[PDB]
Amino acid sequence: VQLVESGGGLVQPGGSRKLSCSASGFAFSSFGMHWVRQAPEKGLEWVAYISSGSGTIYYADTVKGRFTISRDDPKNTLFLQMTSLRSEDTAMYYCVRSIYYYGSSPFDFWGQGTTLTVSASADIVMTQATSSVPVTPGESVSISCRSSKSLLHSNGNTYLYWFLQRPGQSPQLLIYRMSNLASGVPDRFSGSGSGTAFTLTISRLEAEDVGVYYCMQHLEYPLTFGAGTKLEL
Amino acid sequence: SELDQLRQEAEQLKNQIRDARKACADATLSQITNNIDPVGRIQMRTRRTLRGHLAKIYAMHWGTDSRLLVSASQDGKLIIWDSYTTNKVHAIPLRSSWVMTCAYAPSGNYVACGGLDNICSIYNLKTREGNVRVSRELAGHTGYLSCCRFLDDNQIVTSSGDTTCALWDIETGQQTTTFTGHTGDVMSLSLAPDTRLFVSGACDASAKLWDVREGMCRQTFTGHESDINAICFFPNGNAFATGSDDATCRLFDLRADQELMTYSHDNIICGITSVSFSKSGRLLLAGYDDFNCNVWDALKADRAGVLAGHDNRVSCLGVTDDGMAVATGSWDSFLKIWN
Amino acid sequence: SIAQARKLVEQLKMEANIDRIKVSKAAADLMAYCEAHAKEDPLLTPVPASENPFRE
Amino acid sequence: WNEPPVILSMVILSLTFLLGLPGNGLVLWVAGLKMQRTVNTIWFLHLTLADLLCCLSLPFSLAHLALQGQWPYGRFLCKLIPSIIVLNMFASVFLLTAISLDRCLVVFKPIWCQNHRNVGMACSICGCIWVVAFVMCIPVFVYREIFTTDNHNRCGYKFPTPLVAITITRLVVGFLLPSVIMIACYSFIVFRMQRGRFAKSQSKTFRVAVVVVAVFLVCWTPYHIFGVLSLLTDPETPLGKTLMSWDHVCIALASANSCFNPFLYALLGKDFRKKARQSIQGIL
Amino acid sequence: LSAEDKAAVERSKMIDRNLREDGEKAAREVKLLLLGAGESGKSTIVKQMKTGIVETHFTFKDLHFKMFDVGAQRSERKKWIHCFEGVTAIIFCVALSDYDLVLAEDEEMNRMHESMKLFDSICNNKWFTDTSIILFLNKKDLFEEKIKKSPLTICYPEYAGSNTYEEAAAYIQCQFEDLNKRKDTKEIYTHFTCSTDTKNVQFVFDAVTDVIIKNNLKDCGLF
Repeated sequence: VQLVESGGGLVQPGGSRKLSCSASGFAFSSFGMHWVRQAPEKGLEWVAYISSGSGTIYYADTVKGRFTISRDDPKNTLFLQMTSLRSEDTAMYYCVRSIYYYGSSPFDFWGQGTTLTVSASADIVMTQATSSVPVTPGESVSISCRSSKSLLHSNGNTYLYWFLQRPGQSPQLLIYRMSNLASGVPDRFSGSGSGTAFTLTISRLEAEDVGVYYCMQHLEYPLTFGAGTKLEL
Repeated sequence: SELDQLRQEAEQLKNQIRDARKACADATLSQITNNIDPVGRIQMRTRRTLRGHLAKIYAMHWGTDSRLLVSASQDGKLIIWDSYTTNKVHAIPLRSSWVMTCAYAPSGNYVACGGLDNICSIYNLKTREGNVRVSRELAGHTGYLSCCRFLDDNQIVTSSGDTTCALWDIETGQQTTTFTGHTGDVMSLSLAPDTRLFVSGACDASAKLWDVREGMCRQTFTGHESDINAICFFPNGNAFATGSDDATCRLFDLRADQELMTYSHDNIICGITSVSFSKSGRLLLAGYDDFNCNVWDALKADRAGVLAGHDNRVSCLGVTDDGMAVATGSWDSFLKIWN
Repeated sequence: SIAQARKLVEQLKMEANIDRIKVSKAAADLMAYCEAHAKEDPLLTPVPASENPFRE
Repeated sequence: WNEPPVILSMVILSLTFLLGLPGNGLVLWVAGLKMQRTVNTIWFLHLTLADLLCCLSLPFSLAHLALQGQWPYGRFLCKLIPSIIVLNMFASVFLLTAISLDRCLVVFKPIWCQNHRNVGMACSICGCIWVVAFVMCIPVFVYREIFTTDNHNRCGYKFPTPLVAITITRLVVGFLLPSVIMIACYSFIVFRMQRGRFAKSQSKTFRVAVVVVAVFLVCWTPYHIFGVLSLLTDPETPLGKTLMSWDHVCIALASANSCFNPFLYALLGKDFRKKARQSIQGIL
Repeated sequence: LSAEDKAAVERSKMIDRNLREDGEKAAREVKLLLLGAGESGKSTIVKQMKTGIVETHFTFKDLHFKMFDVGAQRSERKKWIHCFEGVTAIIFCVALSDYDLVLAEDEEMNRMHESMKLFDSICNNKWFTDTSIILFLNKKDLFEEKIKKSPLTICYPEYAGSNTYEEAAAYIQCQFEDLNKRKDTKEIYTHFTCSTDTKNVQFVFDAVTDVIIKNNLKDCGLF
């Protein structure tokens, strides 16, 4: 499982760029693709989404109508055609796969990403209490957040996903729905929630935990990421 | 020495066993359960209607979560259904379209199947690639596979068309223990609640109890007069029912070593295809060859109800682990849920 | 000759040495088990739509 | 009035709403819910729908034929009701013709039907037939106008003349081509089933073919015969009086044809009767 | 009342479409069942047409064929014969030379008698009521050579005729066809297997076409 993104570099205002990503190691047709943007001084941000059948393509308000996403089933390559690129869009883009079914783990694998530098409402609001806290090896820490709307759906499922972005690496899914841990994640991670307030407990902290923890909601298609909590050793 | 003495000793042992079973028969179950109130009429309706398969369904099994259920049909594809939403989770295209048996591991990771092909195909549902692939092909049987059930997360036991049973290890893929007590084609197989014992029925009109660790036959029952089509273990683990073509179900107990009572009716002349017990065991649902499924009281032995939702032979029947609902499959290419 | 003959006699003589429990005790135990879980059988009694997940 | 034409018309009408409505309803419900969606099943569904619509329009059609002198129901209704009637009639005729052509092609190209004949092709053909039927009805809606005498209004074709043109067009495309197509299809089927190295008696095929053809002809001949004679016979000669008095029998028998169709195509199958009886027993 | 289950419903619809497409493609190929006593005959037939269930695919005149051979099963057919209820036709193979040769454990029983009993049991089965049968009489030259010395009355004492090929062939054909009871529903397609190729395949194609025509005509009610 690997995602090699290409098409970055510099670009002048109002230009156009076509980002390409070749999927390998898995069925690209069955998995849906997500574009997560992250600026040099900002957290993650959802860009667009495309389903397996190339249907129900939805875009964010900040890029609503200006960008378009396409995919090639027999070629197994994702394309993102951007037009009239603005200076505010200067940021790095991440490619993420997703498969939706009972017991699935969406946003499990995160690509490498390519840096794209531009030459010179009513959505869910996620707010974190603290942005940076000191941590020491062997101790226990907890990360808390809040949401402007209850994510607990009538079906009992809570659409809350946590991610960890280590320095120099892409984000990784730690816990999805606060009940099931992602594959390969140590069992020392635990999450909880009360419908509106959520918490992420990390027991037996280790040097491998140094990074920025991000939160994401999936109840509504206009995803919104939190401010991000950085743990400094 | 000679076959005459061996046959004489066998006949003497059979006579002794029959005399012991007769002496052990102190009282019956019907006369004692007469003081219990009747369950009355039970009205079950089709809550969900699954119309995915395009061929005759032959087997199904519920998962540990009591929400996912696997189904096998002659079309050569396995479908994982979501009982609450009727959604298709995965579609496993089988290399052999003659599948007639399927199993769902308790952990929800692996699923097995088989049929006319002596090779049992194992499939993993939680692969990192997201596509279901053949985990391991268990070959070595001579006859067709009739029933299979996951003994554990890494061990599986299945019955073949021949008069033998084998226990396979997913790690190595070899027969850890081979049972050779049956004298006819094995058709049914069911595991006990403790996972240490399992019962199996064959066309020799008898049901025998086997031990996993000991690897030997613990008990043998000969209450039926025809072939046994299905078998289910009582929730308490001390009894089990069996379905046969003579249209006369018979309940047996592992401690009494005989048949407790029978379930039959005059108008019921068709054979049984599947049998299952409720969470409490008070209701014994059995699917017949007819287009209807009847419900029997485990203690009173009365027809508490009938299900006329299908229009073809009922092939399989399975009650959820939580007893919240029961699914019934038939050759009509439909799988409905009742409760 | 003795492969399928002596083995059958051995199996039948070793299977008969098992212990036998009274049928009345087994019937009483089965009745007690069925009565204990009478309240935990959604199929035995009518479960309301509030708890039934299949209820529309 | 107690005239023989009126008595026969009322008897034929009562036979339509007594035989067709229950039978057509049952056939539609069965083929729609209690049976799979096979090619023949889709054909039977479309035919039953067309026949039910024709039977439901029969009373309105006869009431319009009777009230051709005043018709105080306005302009759009005189253009709509006959338009819908003719549309349903042409749809039923085209569905019968397509069923005949399919039954013929089954025996004419067996290998082709096993590779390309599916439910999608049948649905596409039915859609094309219903579309062509709509285009065949526009002449009825566009030319149908209203005129008025010195004291009352009258709806008709006051306006070759559109009346004769549309009459000949309907005649041709409703009797000459469908009838000859069905005749050729059944004749070829019988000729190929009676001959060959594996020939057999199969008298049932011949009987079904001849009875269906006879019913269709006896039903659809009088209407067209009175139509062609109406343009050649003036309303002054005594023959014109008989034509005007027996015209309603034409539509009566045309609707009786739609009421009898469910009994000649759907119920003949050995599999449909089983499901029908099962559903009846279930309801009862 | 849906937040994330939209993708689940989309996946379900895609899987349903894929299954429907596979079914339309599956039912597009003809399926046949191969049966008959003796392994040499079935082996020769499979070779001319080109363990458990043995699957074989071969296309002839733009028509697909799925041959099913269950000779390697060797188990009670009463519990799995019903799986072939939806087959188009059953090909029964029997070697004419078996009229004289017998099996190992015969006990005064001719192999031809066992073949006839098997044919009668498979023909009068309740699961093959509407399924046709294609009887192929293998070992034509061998039988023609044996009848020169070994008479046919050895297996059929009631047979009274000349020890020739045409008469004996017609008598065997009649005896094999007399076992059929559903003279109206069944239709036995008999043929003498030839040594040269491109001959049996043509007869199989013709029989399959005739059976398909008859089935489609019966489904509509005209037959």
